[PDB]
Amino acid sequence: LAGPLTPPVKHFQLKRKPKSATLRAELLQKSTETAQQ
Amino acid sequence: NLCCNENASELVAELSTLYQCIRFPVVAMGVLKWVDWTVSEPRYFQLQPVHLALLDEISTCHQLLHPQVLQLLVKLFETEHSQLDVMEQLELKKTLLDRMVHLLSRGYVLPVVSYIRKCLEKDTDISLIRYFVTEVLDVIAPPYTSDFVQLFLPILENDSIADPVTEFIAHCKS
Repeated sequence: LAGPLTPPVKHFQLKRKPKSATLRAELLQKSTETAQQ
Repeated sequence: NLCCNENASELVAELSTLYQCIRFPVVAMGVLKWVDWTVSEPRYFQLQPVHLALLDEISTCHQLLHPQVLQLLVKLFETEHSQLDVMEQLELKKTLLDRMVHLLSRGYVLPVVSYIRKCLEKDTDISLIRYFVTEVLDVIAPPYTSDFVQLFLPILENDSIADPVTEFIAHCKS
């Protein structure tokens, strides 16, 4: 109904990963710790 | 259930199910309003801030929530507390600058640099803009489109260091 989604244009290829995703992995460590609980 | 319980550490306990469940858009908005009202309390940064991490899942995984997240952090980038000194205010501001640079990396680049230009011209000290440029030129890969240069470089005229600034200016003027 609301029409299709257009993905954003990528102006440049990322040579690395953002530090946000690094923090996501850092907190995924404690996520795995809670999985161990 | 998590949100009305007035959660911090328990958030990190069940962050797995959360980042599993933020993929639902409406749930992402619900968490966004919850963390907005918790973090918008005066002096919520002196006691746990894990909450600012969750926007990373939201904005990265939902494109149309880029305008909300920046339009949240515009308030949080203006945080000022007499208890948490200007040093801690600047730490929180620089953390939010890292978040805003990540959100720029997702393509929300015009209003980010426009607001950065505006608050430099106003509030935001030169140290915060220099740290912004430091993190940006540490993360962003060339080529740099002129739509981004037109606001990023004429505000970078104030400084010349973070050398990556010289490389950026030379590449983007040549």
